[PDB]
Amino acid sequence: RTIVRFNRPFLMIIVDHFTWSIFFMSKVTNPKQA
Amino acid sequence: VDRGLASANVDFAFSLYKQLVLKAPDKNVIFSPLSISTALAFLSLGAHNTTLTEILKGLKFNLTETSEAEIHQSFQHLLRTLNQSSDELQLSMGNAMFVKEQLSLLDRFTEDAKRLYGSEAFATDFQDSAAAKKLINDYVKNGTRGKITDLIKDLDSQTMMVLVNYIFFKAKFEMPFDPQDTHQSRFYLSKKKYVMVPMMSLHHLTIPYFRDEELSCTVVQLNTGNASALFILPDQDKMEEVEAMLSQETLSRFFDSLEFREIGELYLPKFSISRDYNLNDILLQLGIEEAFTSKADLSGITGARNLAVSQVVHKAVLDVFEEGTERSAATALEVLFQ
Ligand SMILES: [Cl-]
Repeated sequence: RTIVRFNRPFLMIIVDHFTWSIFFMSKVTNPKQA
Repeated sequence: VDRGLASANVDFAFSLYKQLVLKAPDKNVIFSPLSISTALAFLSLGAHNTTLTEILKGLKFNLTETSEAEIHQSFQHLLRTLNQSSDELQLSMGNAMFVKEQLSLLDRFTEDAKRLYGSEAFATDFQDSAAAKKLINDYVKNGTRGKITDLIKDLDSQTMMVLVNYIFFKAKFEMPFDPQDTHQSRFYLSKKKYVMVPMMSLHHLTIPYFRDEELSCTVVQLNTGNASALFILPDQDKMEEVEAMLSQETLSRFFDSLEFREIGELYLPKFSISRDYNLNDILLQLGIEEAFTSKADLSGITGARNLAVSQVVHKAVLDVFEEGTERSAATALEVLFQ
């Protein structure tokens, strides 16, 4: 019954479990862009 | 030590993120906080006095909670964990120094650089600028398996050293999308501005999930690893509001509130984005300033205060497709004579 639709700006974050080092982070405002 | 490193790590990453956004608030952002901090921590092996303390404080470390040796040991351990191969992931991370051939380096520095950061020293003729750029760009291209190609665009012929980090992270989805179910669909840049993008889709999947009503956003995980991807989906025109709440407190609340949940349908675009940056303005704003001036003290590199930072550049690429994701980044710290 639940829908998750990534049709609008969203973030992604890659976090190390032990150190909380952020390996990568992204904001997608336009997937057809820069 | 660990909770002290974690607080520094998140604070540095989100501080950097907001500065990148501030320069162009509607642009895509892709970067690697670890690639940048690793290059600066590597540099700090050769720094002293105010130059050293500014670097370490700019990375948000507190030198009474975590000692220098404890910081470098954390980088060393992490670097080792980011070189892994399995049927679900390929991870690589490397560091190098490209050094003017005749330039004398202290044995302590080259010993520390290899042991703690895995870095070799490559004799380089920077006066042949085109050849030196190719040498460095090929090293990054090799390490990122073709994904980061032109990290160095311009390079001063009087360069003395370039410190380089790259990171490569390819991960298969535990539940892959079927390309037969990818269809063109709207992506709303805003409530009234939208384009068509290829939209992948999956039905009836059980994933970690948290609906955050107070922040008007949904958080999920796709993918079992030691560093799984968190996806944060603000409601329409709530991205600015979500960004304003990013913090260690908010991130741990997200992770603590995730629960497995049956999702009827999941839609995720198929796309690639890339960004490149010059980080001088941002690093000066974080307080790393003496390293850029003639007061720089990098005498732990050579035995003399004869080097200063000139340019810091960063490039990163994100690819999302039916089978999984690919992420790559690189950082170069360029150093002139003084
Ligand atoms: Cl990311």
